[PDB]
Amino acid sequence: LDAVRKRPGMYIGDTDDGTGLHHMVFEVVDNAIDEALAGHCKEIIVTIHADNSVSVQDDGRGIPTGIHPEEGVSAAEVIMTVLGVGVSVVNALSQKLELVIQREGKIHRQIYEHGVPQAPLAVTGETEKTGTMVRFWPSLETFTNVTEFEYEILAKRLRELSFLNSGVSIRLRDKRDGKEDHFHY
Amino acid sequence: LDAVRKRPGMYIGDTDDGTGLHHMVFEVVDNAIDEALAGHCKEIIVTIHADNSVSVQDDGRGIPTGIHPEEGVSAAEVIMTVLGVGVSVVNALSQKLELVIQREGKIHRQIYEHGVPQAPLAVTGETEKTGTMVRFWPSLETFTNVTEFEYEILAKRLRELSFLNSGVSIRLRDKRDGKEDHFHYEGG
Ligand SMILES: COC(=O)/C=C/c1ccc(O)cc1
Ligand SMILES: COC(=O)/C=C/c1ccc(O)cc1
Ligand SMILES: Nc1nc2ccccc2[nH]1
Repeated sequence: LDAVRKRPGMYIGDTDDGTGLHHMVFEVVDNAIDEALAGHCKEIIVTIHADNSVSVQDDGRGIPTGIHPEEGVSAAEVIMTVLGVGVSVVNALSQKLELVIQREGKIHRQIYEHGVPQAPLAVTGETEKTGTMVRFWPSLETFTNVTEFEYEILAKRLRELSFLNSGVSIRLRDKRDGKEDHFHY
Repeated sequence: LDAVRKRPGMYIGDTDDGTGLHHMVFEVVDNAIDEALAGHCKEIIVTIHADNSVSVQDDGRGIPTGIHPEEGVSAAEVIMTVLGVGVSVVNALSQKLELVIQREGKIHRQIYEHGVPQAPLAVTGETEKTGTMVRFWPSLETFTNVTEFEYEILAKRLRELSFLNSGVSIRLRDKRDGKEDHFHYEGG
């Protein structure tokens, strides 16, 4: 991930005019949408939190949690730390990243800072649901000038996605001012 | 560098009792002494700055600055970012690291934050001297509880080291209070 950290613009887009910032959301969304396709109901929820983080929940099968045979860590971790641009890029450029995977009756959690895992992916409880949730706080060492999520920028792109991913429900919620939308084609 | 960041303890030692913190200094010093040893006048200057960074200056030949054939960046950057424990470990666990290399008539400068280079190594100017200066600000996200350098721990070690390195002048300066020491042993 150091290659992403040293030239973030080359991976995510302009880091000063809001371009890169928004592309962080879109990259997570692309992954989430593909999760939703493969598991009944087929809905994602994109939230702009008051603290300027964005979360993206899917009702998919859950990113795989088992130990990757070659890397020695969970498969989810491999995905978050090893170089569509990939979610590893978002993680690398995030001051904090929270990951919650619901899979095979189990809740798994892991926290990252600037792409470094704080601990291994751990089972924290039981659940009847499946899905993946990623909340990230964009690093303010990378993202300058435009540092706040703009609702309409996210809305425009998600609208386009709904048409292209038919049957996938896309919800957008803004906790700063209560704005919400529901794209479903 | 991510392997270090992931488990800092395994590389630098204990990040909570001051051991690791001071080990950062010693690792740099070891490299500096190796540099000073290859030159003739042989001097190193260790300074504790008032912002709790430490700088180490040597009058060696300067860390090589040419682009590394396979890595695609200057040799200095390869040394600072590709993993005693290696200076790359110090860089990784430093919130800021300033690198100044005087070599082949030219001053070279680069800044790192948490091991990440802010720009490629750049020729900023000219010089008649040679040497390598590294100044680092320990990461307070890594180093907890003991976060300030204790002059006495540095002095004791630098005094011991001076006996093992004949001809090498080691100066210790604390800009917080003005304390200075000069350890120079001529043996051999
Ligand atoms: C298993 O396939 C993958 O790489 C999935 C990645 C992924 C899924 C959801 C998300 O919010 C971010 C990343
Ligand atoms: C080939 O040299 C190396 O690997 C490292 C050299 C070096 C590191 C720190 C310092 O203050 C001076 C020199
Ligand atoms: N890799 C890395 N980059 C960082 C930037 C700020 C704080 C901690 C960090 N760790």
